[PDB]
Amino acid sequence: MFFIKDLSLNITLHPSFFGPRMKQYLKTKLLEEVEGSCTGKFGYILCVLDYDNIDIQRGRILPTDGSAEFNVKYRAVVFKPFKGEVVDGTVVSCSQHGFEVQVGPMKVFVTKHLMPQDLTFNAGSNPPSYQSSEDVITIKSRIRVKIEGCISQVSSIHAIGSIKEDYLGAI
Amino acid sequence: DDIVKNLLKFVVRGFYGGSFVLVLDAILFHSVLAEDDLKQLLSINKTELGPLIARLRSDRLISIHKQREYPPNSKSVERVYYYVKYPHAIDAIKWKVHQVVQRLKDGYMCPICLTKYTQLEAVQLLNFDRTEFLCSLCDEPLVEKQDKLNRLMDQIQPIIDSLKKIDD
Amino acid sequence: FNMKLAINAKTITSGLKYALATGNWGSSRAGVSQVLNRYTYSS
Amino acid sequence: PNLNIVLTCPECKVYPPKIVERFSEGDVVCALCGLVLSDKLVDNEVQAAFAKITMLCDAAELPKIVKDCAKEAYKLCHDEKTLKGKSMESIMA
Ligand SMILES: [Zn+2]
Repeated sequence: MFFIKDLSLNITLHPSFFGPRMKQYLKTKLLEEVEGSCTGKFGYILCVLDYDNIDIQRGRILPTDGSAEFNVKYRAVVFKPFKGEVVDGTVVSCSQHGFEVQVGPMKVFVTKHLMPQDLTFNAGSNPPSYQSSEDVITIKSRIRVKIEGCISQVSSIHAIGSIKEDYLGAI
Repeated sequence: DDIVKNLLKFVVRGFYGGSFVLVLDAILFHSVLAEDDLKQLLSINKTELGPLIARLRSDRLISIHKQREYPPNSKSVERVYYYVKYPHAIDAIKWKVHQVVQRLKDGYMCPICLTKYTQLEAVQLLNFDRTEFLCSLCDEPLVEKQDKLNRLMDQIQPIIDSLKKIDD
Repeated sequence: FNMKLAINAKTITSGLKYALATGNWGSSRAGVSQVLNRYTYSS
Repeated sequence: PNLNIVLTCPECKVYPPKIVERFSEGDVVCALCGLVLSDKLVDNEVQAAFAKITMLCDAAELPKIVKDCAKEAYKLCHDEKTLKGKSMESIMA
């Protein structure tokens, strides 16, 4: 699910950055860290909306290291994957345990045990493909995947789904 | 009380050996006994009757009332009353059979590391360079009955049917 | 019966040796024994 | 399973570790680039047998070294098959 949320973040300026232009530096560090990074709580952070209106609040100096800390409240778009969710993806890597589905920034894996009986692995194809009674699953092939489960780690996310059920499989 | 006796015999066949079954049948033959009556009735000793009594006490199979015969000849009389309680036995058997079925109803491990991993750990352990699940610290390969439990469950199914017949 | 086995010398010997080493008479007493001060002949 | 820690200089990397350890500074340093590797370096039958054995060697006034060699010896024999007896007097002697 692609959502938008108001997010808070704390930032640390090395003292040498305290020149009047510093606010720009703030927006710089904000974009650099936040965009493209992942956070277990809010999912993959995608892009920061409302670049110009970013609230600086009031910068506090902490004890030793003399480095200025801030709290930035900003609005941004992030992707949070969910359990029991149906998504579409394109295969990238193929394993005997299953093929790894690429959904957005996230790589979803499907277990062979989560796959129908008719669907079979083929190592005699280049690259290795899954040839069912009808559909043939290959890298560039598109497959509709319902996500069975998700593992959320601070700074990363990984997960599983199954095309076993109805209205699923190759797109 | 024929159905209850049949359920008790089935429990004796399932739980323990034949000597305990015979002791239960002997208690079934005679209405009430006090603490010495099995010893007169049986060729086993009292100390060994005691290990068997402790085994019965471990379960809910039967019940004990502890009574004194009051008349003041010497120390009076320690009479124990062993009477089977059907509700406790029914509850314990149901809990055991259901728990057994749950156990029958109930993966990654590295050979050198002897660690253990799960499906969520599978998403973490996947590497793009090779195709495999790699261990965390040692980066070792990862490796990893029900039908037989189902056949033994066929024995459990006759007992469940007998319990249903006893209920109705 | 053999006299050497009946009498155990280290009882007494190691007992005294121990006591004077630790200086504890028992504690029921302590510090009775002290290493001599050779700082100066007066001391 | 692994768990063995080795100290290696990421800047040198040339050899395995060749280092010196400084106890006073309580730190350990590669002898080459002079980099500090680590910091804050911190500073029933048997008992009965050895009891009576102890008594015997004691009455014999044998120095503790002898006593302890015999103790060690006896532990090795202990309960083994081939001994198959001797009532505990023969073994102690
Ligand atoms: Zn070095």
